[PDB]
Amino acid sequence: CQDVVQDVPNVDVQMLELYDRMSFKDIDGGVWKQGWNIKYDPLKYNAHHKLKVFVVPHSHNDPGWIQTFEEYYQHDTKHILSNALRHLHDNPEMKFIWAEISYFARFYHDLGENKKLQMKSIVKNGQLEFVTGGWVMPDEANSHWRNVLLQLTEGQTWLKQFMNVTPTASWAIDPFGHSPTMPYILQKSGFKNMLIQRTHYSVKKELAQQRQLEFLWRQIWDNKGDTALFTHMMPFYSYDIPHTCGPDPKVCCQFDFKRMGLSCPWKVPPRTISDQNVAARSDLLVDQWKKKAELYRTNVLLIPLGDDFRFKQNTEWDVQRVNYERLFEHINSQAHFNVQAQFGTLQEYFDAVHQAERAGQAEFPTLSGDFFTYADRSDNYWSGYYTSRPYHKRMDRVLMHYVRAAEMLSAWHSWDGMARIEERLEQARRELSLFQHHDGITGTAKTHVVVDYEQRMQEALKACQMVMQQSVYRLLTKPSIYSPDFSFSYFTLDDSRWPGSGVEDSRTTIILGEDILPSKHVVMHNTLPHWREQLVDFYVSSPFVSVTDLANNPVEAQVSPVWSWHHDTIHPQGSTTKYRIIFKARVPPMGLATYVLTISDSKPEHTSYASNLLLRKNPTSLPLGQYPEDVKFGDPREISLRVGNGPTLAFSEQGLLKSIQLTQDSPHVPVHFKFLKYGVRSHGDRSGAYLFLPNGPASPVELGQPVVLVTKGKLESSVSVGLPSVVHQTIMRGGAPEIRNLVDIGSLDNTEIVMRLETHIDSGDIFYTDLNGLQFIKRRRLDKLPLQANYYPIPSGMFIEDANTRLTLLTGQPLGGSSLASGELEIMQDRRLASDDERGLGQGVLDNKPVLHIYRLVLEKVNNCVRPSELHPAGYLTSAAHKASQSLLDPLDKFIFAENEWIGAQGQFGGDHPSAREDLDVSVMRRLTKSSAKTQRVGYVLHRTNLMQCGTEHTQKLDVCHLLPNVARCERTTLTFLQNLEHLDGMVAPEVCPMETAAYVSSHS
Ligand SMILES: [Zn+2]
Repeated sequence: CQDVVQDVPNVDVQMLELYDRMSFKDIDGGVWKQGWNIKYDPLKYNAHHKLKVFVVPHSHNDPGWIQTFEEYYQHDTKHILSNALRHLHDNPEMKFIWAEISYFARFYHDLGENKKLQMKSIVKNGQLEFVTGGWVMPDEANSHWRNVLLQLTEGQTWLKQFMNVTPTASWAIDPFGHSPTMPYILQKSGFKNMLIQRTHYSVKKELAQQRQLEFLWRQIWDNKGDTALFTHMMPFYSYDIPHTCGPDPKVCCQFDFKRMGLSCPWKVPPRTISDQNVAARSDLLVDQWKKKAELYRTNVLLIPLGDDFRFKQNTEWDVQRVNYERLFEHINSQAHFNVQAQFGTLQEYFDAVHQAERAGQAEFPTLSGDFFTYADRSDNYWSGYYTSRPYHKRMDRVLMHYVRAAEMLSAWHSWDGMARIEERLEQARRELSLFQHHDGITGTAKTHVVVDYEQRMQEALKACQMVMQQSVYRLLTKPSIYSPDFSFSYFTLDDSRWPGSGVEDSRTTIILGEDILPSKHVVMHNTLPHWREQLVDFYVSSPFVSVTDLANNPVEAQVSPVWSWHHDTIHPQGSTTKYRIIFKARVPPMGLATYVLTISDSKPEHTSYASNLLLRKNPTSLPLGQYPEDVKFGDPREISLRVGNGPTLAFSEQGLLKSIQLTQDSPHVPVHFKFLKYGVRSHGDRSGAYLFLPNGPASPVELGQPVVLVTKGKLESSVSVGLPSVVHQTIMRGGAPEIRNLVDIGSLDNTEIVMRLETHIDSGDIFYTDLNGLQFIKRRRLDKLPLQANYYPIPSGMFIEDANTRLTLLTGQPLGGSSLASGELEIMQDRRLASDDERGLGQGVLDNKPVLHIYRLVLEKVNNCVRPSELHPAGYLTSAAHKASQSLLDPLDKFIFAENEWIGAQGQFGGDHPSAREDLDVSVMRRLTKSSAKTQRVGYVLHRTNLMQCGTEHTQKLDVCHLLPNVARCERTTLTFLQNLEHLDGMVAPEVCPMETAAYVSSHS
């Protein structure tokens, strides 16, 4: 296994290094506004050195943007694919690429067997070529790598099953910036090449000047270069026809034959090609092709031909095809050009380029880094969509977990198809996969489409719940008794974090009474492959509740009131009728643990009760029903809480973190939480769904006299405050604290609420942010770039550090963030925007809703951690910060038994499961076969992260091949499970390197 910490890789282009020595001057370049006047020596070409031109027709289909998936399908896509089928069949030289398998599967299943067989033949003879073959073309900023893999697997599994094809070339023309997470996943899913488009105009220029637009893209830690994937970056402003033929859109636009209610912004129409004009038109077009070709190293040239929802009408197919045939006919027949031009596919382009490389014509440069933050022109940076519609950004992370848990829980057995497990999981994977779309998780869709994404994720959440509860009941009910009704709710799920009480008071109360119902079974699930002890909580009808395991062993517990926040100013109210019972669940690896909540007359031996202090001016008292410890009152003051041997936090009199003492004999290190506002420019460019165009630095939010609630217990204490827009909360359980913001931006038009941390950590201009929750990349704040250019995606976490200290903020949701000054972290909470940012969405963001954002805050000493070289472009979390991220993304699942009595009940599942090293995760467990298959197969994805070593154990080799019994074989596979890469003679899974991801499939007899 490579070391990923001391060996800095040697690459031709390192984006962080490149960014430092880039001027980013926005020179007007000419006809190519963001580049220069391209010159070629025309004696470059002759009969032995021809230009080979691949014109590749395409149709960019959004699975939701201005219209819903189903709207666009009925209005546009089903016509595009009907016409593709007809026209390609009738025209053997005509070609077409297709990316979005969600739309293709919708179309294909509605065809007759004849059409279906017509479709297969035009895919078989390579006329219709699938590119990437993901369910969607996903967002690359906000998406978790798990969901990128999920949507890829969903698309390519469909393609294998129904087309017997597996694409090896990716097409990513529309995501708003590009992540190295894509080549990472693609290179481990069999891919050989990938195409990208949406990169900063200064980056297109810098690279075009060195002919570094095609590059071997490796990961930022990869010394050897086994992660390398061949990447073509398109050189111009857009993927449309005016921006794909060559450097002068005025010319290129005249070769968009559909534009003869569509016209050319540059006011020169396309003209029908004739014998009259063909020589003149071919000269114009080949001169464009030869200019574009100067930018690349081979004599092979990629010319995309398409745009959004193109190739819809039968006549658009004719007019594009026939005019380009005449051109090719003239051009290929005329030696003075030294061009061979034809319709081709993306794979044909890449094959030809590698034949040129193999034949010694070009050797390609190596690149590491990312392509964030994207700017299409001047100072219009696309950092807004890192935060837009943050409710659904949070919902993505919640549904991410429920799909993993539902797939894992149900994987342990084969189900009779009567149960409809397969159908639920398929619906759930697909709704999650569709939301990965670059107008889904981005929050760049119209209000009604966002509503559709939300209703789809809501259905999906409910399908997961039904699979999870049926699974738990089977796993923990004596087989001698197990006799399931597949349509019955044996458990309801309890989730204290989605949507969050405050977003919707809809957690069930467990009603106990010594006559009516004295005890209740609950079950915790732990999807992680190691032992976990995590405080869980339930709503209960009495405060006199005791916890036991099923062996009646007592478990220590704390009871807190249920608190709610209300508004004239903003104050808490206590329930007189329900309480929180809190206790430490201990759950096996990928396992279940049963506990029992029992009522008594009075304070039970093993249940403590939290105090409640309402730091408010001018008080009026609050009853809490039978809650034994009466709420205390007082005036605003500073407070200091500790829980367990964990940190001691100090707080202002507004209930905002002021400082953290780690250990008992260590200093009170300053750490100020603070809420600010960014607004919108009155003059010039307006912020929207996509763009972050702030009117100068953010300014403080007036807090007034905020009512500060303090709850203090043995197992959990918290400091909550009612701020304008935000109920801010610091929860303590004996380690890194948890931050919760109920964000209600309400009606504050043209406002972005940010949460900043101010420290004395000597970070300088350095901060780290994660990419797709997979890897942490080094950022340098660049004063030469405006504010919005120093904003980066925060899909999982950000951190600053100096010689001695590091502070890491982990997120439960993807959000925008920066370190705009030394020792600071900031992360945007929500944004409301009256104005459109003129990228075609035709609305602002005025559909905000309450969201509960969740964080963990890890202050740490790193002076005794082996930190990577100062030249290394990557950072790595500690164990503490990694486990803190796991507690946000994949917490324990809580189940409440629905019925009075549970005959069969067992207290544990997975006690015998191996407890793998802290840096290893079973990302995916998924059964691949239905019951009516003689060999059961189960797929596992293993990710091993890399944790900073600071010297601290005792675990046990996990081998996923033996997890289920009667293993007849297992294979190392592609991450989609679709290809075998290594027959494993042992039927043992070999161990996995730091930052590596590997898939295995185990077969059972
Ligand atoms: Zn798009």
